[PDB]
Amino acid sequence: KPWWEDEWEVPRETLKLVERLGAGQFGEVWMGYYNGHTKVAVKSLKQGSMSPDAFLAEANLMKQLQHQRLVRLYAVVTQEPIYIITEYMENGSLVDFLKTPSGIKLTINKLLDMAAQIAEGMAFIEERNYIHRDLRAANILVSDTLSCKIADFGLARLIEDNEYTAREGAKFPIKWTAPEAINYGTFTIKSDVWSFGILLTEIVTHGRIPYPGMTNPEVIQNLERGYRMVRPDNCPEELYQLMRLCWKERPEDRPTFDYLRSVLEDFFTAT
Ligand SMILES: CC(C)(C)n1[nH+]c(-c2ccc(Cl)cc2)c2c(N)ncnc21
Repeated sequence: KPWWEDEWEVPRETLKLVERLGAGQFGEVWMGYYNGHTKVAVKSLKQGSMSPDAFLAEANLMKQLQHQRLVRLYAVVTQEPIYIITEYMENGSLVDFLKTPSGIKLTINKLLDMAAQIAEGMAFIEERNYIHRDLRAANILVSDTLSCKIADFGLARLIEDNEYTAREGAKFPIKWTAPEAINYGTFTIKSDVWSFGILLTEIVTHGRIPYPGMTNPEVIQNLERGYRMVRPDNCPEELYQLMRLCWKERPEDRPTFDYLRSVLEDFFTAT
């Protein structure tokens, strides 16, 4: 709907930007307050760095994916500089949070709980016919109560028919991306499941880079031989066998996110 009839447009005066949390080529991310009392995250577009329409597509996607386990869109300011205002996650990125003194002291029980929260969020995404395509610990946000939410929906896509095929020059992080997506540009919810397998290694190693000691060409070569990532240090064998299900050669053999959530909750309720 036009911005004047939109439930999301908001006068820029309602916002006060307080602390820059991040900055890059396409903009910045700040902690701020909406109408004085409500803490929010504000992502601002660096004018000219990219299309305003491309930037706002992320917000438009978040409008269609609302759930307690996904970072919530709050508002948008569609005049330059363009802003996307969302739910503020106090403990920031999971990949960074796991490295802090609080994250380091987490028991395997709580790491499993978090893994299950993520699978829960991905099961909602899966049910809505969407895919994420950038599922990795960097893209999981942590709340002040240590609950986890899926974030960074920029590459998310509604799957009309079974699969989304990227553009021929599109590049993806090799270590987190399913082989079919790397070799063919082909993404399905099963590609996200592969990524989730990789995300579980990030969780159990407190944020270490997947495939320790290997370059991308080595990872590709090992995968093509039928090998998968070596068991991470201190990883419980039950969890490692769950990651192996996520890495099944055929996409169709990989489990659903609902199956994963359910097994992960059992693992948690036992430890
Ligand atoms: C990068 C980091 C960890 C500083 N970060 N990034 C976002 C975020 C905000 C708006 C959009 Cl549209 C997408 C992500 C964010 C947030 N909500 N809460 C806490 N930290 C956040």
